[PDB]
Amino acid sequence: DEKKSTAFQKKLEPAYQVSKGHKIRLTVELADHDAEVKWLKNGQEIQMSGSKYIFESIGAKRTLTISQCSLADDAAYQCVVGGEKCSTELFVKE
Amino acid sequence: TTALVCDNGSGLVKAGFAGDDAPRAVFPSIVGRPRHQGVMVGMGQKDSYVGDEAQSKRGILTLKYPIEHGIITNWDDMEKIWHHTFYNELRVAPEEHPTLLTEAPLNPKANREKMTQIMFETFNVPAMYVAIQAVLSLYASGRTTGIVLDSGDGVTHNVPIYEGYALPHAIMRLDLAGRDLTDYLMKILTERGYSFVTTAEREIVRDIKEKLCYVALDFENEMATAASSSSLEKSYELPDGQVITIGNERFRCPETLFQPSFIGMESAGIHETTYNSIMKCDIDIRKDLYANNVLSGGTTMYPGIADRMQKEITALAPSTMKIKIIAPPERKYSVWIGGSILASLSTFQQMWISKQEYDEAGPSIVHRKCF
Amino acid sequence: TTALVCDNGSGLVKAGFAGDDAPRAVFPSIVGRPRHQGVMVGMGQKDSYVGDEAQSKRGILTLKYPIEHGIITNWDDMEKIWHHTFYNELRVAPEEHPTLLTEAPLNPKANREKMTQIMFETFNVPAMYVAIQAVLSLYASGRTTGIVLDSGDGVTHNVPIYEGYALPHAIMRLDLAGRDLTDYLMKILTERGYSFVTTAEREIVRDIKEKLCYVALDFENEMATAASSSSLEKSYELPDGQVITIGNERFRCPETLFQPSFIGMESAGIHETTYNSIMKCDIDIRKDLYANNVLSGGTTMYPGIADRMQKEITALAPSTMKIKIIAPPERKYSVWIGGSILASLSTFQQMWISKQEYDEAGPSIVHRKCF
Amino acid sequence: TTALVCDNGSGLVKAGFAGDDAPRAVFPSIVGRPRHQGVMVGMGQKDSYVGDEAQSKRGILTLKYPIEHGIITNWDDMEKIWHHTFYNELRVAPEEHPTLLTEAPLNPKANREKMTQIMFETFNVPAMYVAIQAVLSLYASGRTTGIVLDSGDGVTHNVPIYEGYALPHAIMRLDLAGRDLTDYLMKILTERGYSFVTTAEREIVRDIKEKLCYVALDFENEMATAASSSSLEKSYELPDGQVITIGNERFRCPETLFQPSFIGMESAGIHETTYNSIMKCDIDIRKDLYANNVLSGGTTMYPGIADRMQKEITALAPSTMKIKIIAPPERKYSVWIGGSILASLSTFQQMWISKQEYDEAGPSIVHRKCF
Repeated sequence: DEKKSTAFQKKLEPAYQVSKGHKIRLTVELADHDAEVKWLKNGQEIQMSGSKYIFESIGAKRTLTISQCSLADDAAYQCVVGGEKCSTELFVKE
Repeated sequence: TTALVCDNGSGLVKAGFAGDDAPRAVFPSIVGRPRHQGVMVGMGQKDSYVGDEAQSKRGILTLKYPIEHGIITNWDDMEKIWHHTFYNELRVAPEEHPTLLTEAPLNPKANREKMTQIMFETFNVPAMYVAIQAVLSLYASGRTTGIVLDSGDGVTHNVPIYEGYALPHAIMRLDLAGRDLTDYLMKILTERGYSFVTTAEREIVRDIKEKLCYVALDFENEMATAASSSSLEKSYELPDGQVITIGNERFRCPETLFQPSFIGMESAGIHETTYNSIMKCDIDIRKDLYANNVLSGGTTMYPGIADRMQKEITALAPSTMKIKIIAPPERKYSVWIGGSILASLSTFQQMWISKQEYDEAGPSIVHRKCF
Repeated sequence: TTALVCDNGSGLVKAGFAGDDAPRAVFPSIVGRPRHQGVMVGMGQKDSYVGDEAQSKRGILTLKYPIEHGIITNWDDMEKIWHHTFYNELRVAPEEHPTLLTEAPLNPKANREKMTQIMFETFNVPAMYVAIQAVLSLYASGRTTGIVLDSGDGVTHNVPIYEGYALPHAIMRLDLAGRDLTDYLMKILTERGYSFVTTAEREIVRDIKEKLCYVALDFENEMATAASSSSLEKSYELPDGQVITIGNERFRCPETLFQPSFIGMESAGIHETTYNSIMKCDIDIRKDLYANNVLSGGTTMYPGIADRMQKEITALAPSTMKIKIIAPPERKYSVWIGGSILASLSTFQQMWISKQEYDEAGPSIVHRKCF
Repeated sequence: TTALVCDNGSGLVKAGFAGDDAPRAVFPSIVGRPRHQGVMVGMGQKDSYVGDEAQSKRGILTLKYPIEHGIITNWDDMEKIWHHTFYNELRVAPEEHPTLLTEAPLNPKANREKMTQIMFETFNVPAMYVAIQAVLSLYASGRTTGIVLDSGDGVTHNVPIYEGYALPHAIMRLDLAGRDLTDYLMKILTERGYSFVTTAEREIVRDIKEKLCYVALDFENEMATAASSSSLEKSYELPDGQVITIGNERFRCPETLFQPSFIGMESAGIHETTYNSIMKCDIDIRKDLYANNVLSGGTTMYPGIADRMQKEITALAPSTMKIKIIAPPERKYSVWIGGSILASLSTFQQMWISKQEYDEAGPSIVHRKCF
């Protein structure tokens, strides 16, 4: 039994869903209280786009909050730690 | 629900919902009583013009600012500013909306507490918060560290933060800011021949300040240039005509930020209170502060203050240390935008001063565990 | 299985598996609580920064050493040091691993017993051992005989061993060591003009101590040189700038090892407590001890302490007797490396204090036949 | 002849002849350049107002202290302070007068040597001396033993002396003193609403500090009293009017002596650096030091610091040991008065650094056999 989330204590899900003009949050947790994820999206490093992408890291645990999501934001977030990436597909749902 | 990130500001109140790029309501914080009689009967004019409606009727009003230097000096006006902000500019009743206020560092305790009384008693906000106007301009700038220079229209404060821990002692507050610079440009346009004593043209000369003025890279070289050459004599059109040609009074207004001895302010400029604010910190975190010096505030939007600031703060720092200034082109609204980051955090939900938490402990709840 | 040769140390905890050259985890034994508030919300900073993570955030922390002079004075910190050692630096659960601790001579009995309680109860090590920090630096040095001078960062003890039999009576323990030298260099850099009172720059001046300082071969000749010449004025760059030029305060910090009257310590230097430790032994084994004087410990890595030590211990010994000092260039880690020899011996397998042997006899099992 | 017992001090230079009760010339050590122009012609105002003459013209001057924290940072000002001291306040030429200077412990060597250069070269004193500012406050207090707490305006140092032998290692020097307390009361009167940024009102708030402030016996009980009751709200009249009512900011300024975490100073209060200064001494002379704890210095003249000091130093000491604090009501001038004992001794006549003894050995004569 090898449960993943090694450097993660929580990885993103396989997909999220949010309404257009609605906010969501991604939840990775890391097994280290200083390990970061890369937040990539469909293979692009999620950078904190104002408030449309918000790394709230509670100790170890990194949480990507996407404000007023739009069908633009409907896509895959790969929280890519080196060696561990969860390609959730956010489902912004208009 | 959605939280309203309000911002008292100083001469530019800005408000909008938590979850926006830019605030939805940006207007000057003026309250104008009409001085003249009104011979037309049945006109039905109000006893109090507030906000941007009083920016179009300036030649008849006695415009007043309810926030002189950070402090609110007249609460019956500031209640009208907030009432106009919620009901007319944003058109949302604050009964079902939390409200993030932003108040500068080192204000009076009675200002912050009285602000909380006006928010809970009159407007009946369910849960408001009061956050420090320099930290939000560190949220928006995307830096976890670094001294931030929030040169507001009202007051200019140089708060340092290292690794998310603000340093309380090293915070330097300077009264000199955009309002006092506008008063000094009223003082030096009289030196050319154009008189401005009425406060209604306080908005005229400030507009001159928005367009023409710039922080010069050197001062004695530019005073050696503008006294002989005529390449700096730039004109401006007033709202009636009589275009005015400002020469050496152009870079001489914003230099008072760096020479407070022009207006009799004792202190050093904000190129040295930044350095005294870094030297007040410990001698190991200074390296990140010299690299991560943030500029914010409307007064910092002069063309070339990021190079003159870097030149002077490089001339004061040890020369082996890297100097970088993070000034994104939204310097003015960076106090608001981080507020739109602040109230949108899920971890910030515990930070709200609830009304049940208010009525148990009165107005002094603000300086307890909830801030 | 593999045994972990831990080492409490004093300001430099080192740990690694039995069977390595050098320890895999070398970091200072600090625990820092953050003194300042933190205005950034949602940062999620911990209540306790430990180890080398607290060496990068020094300008915000109140760094504390849980081991003052050999003794552990705060066990709730030392548990965090060990927990950070096993789980983060080595990433091995100690349930399936024996653990070799190293504790200095002449410590309190309650220190050693309490250490055994923390190892068996909290971490649940299956079989730990506590070995004397000077004998392992005799394993690593490849000598069966000879007085060993383990001048640790915390405490300096001059244990003699002849033919593998340590002499209990002749063991001399001196509180003066690297920590107290660092406090004295804080005391004499104030004599030049550079103030160090905050413990966060305790790590700055120690780094000065690592680079600049050296044990001079004579003292009054070098004080006659550095007061007139300027060949010893060597500079150093602090992490912000303001490079400092240490002249005669360079060889004056490590001379306190040889002149304890500088800091009011009554005792003689470690060039004479070595001689009093040899004269305390019998008068026939001294010949091998004068030849086989070992130096170990981080504090002994000054440039030229092996020649000044030999000069003084030759000036005190009978001059017909050969003086040699065995100091391999791994003086600092020699306490660990012999530990990597110690737990790797097959004959040492009987020496482990098993948990079945622990629970039958409580924490006082350490001073019985198993040590 | 008569010797002048000068005293650099920190914000209160005091000077007088050896053989007096109290010093004949007590005035603040300020040097003020006039900032403004002067439109009246022929007024003949000087380029440098020094001393008490610059205390009456404060609203036009940029007052500067040439002694920041013990050290002299600007010698061209301190020469003017001494020149004004000898020629105007005492009206004696120092050619035919020895001069006793008093310099704090743990100052830079260059400060003491440069002071000797300014005394012999410029003023041409025939024989000057530099004595330690805490020992003279042990002469005046009439104690042969005991730790003395000279909390000056500039710096606060806790020197122990037993049977006339000072302990060099146990001397604790703390930068926190009356100047930094005055800066903190400038920091917390802004918390009420009264702004003080100009250094000319540095003398106003210090006068508030002289009158209103007191060291409270408990802190959380008095913060529980002044937040609810109004018995501590005491008013003060500024030199123009607008009387100010200080409540809980009264006992909160001098508490920073006992809580240095208010202003970000790392160290413990002077109720614990006294205890760490006694515990640094040997464990048999402590009994006389706990009984003979002396307080001196202007900063120690708060109403009730002798009881709060005794309460805290009794709470830290072993409770079987008698605690007594010798604080005569001339705490401020006790550094001078023992100086008037010092230069009046006939055995002190050999101690003077003569000019013949100076010119043979240069400025480094001070750290030789003559001190």
